[PDB]
Amino acid sequence: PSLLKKLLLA
Amino acid sequence: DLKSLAKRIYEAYLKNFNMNKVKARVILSGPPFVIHDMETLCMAEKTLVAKLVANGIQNKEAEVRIFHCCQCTSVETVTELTEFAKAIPGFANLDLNDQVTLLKYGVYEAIFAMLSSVMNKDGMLVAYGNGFITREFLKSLRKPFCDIMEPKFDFAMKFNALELDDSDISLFVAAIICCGDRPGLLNVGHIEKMQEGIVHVLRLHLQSNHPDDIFLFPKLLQKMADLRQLVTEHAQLVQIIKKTESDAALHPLLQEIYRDMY
Ligand SMILES: CC(C)(Sc1ccc(CCN(CCCCC2CCCCC2)C(=O)NC2CCCCC2)cc1)C(=O)O
Repeated sequence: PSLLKKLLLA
Repeated sequence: DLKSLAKRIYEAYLKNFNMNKVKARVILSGPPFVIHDMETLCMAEKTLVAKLVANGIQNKEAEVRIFHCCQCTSVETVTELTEFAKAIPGFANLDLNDQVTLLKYGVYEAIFAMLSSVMNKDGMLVAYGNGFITREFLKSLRKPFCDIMEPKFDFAMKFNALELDDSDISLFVAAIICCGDRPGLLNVGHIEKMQEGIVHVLRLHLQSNHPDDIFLFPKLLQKMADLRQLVTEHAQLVQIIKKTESDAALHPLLQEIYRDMY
């Protein structure tokens, strides 16, 4: 779960 | 309607970016604090990034302190770009992994395009509109740090001569993000179709908003290609810094964006 994907899921 | 696509994208841009071109020009016309030498750099640090030098890392070289502040700004801008992307009609219907890929390759092209809105020939507005760093001061930094911003000023001076407004730039940034030729996309066709819609709206919008410049659309296609090259070169310099500079460690999010990029 990359940090970019984390931002997208925020 | 395509007019609705253009307005929705513009509204998403006004909502999600703290700095826009009208605001920046209002400030850049006249009171941001001017950073033009080491004395004023240190003063600005104590007023605008107090925690950074509360102790702190202020025994690190000025160039390294500036680089850290720049990284923090980029981390913030990636968040704003991600929220903007999520508001581009159709982007949220893409595969989540494709959404990651589009952001990964598009963010720095979008950053350097948007940086133009805060630059003039003498310097750039920074720190949420509260500082202004001179172009000459940045050129005066020791190598390699003096080599980061100058190509971006060169890009910005020509980009700014196109006299775009935020309604144009919002569509241009959307076009940069929704790019079907990024490496590793899963659903290229769906992304190309989405890109085609945004580019179609961009072409029509420029015809309406810039009736005086019959070549503005192909000029902007060329600017997109110029930005890809600018980003490739920028990433190469970032790698020189990460390799030769011990105090210049990259924030994990930026490391992730740069990894396996170019
Ligand atoms: C960080 C790398 C590794 S290199 C890099 C990348 C980008 C930049 C431009 C950062 N910046 C000056 C931020 C200057 C902060 C200021 C420094 C002096 C003390 C007071 C605070 C700025 O204003 N950016 C805008 C944000 C509004 C939207 C457009 C972009 C500089 C270096 C990266 O690749 O990310």
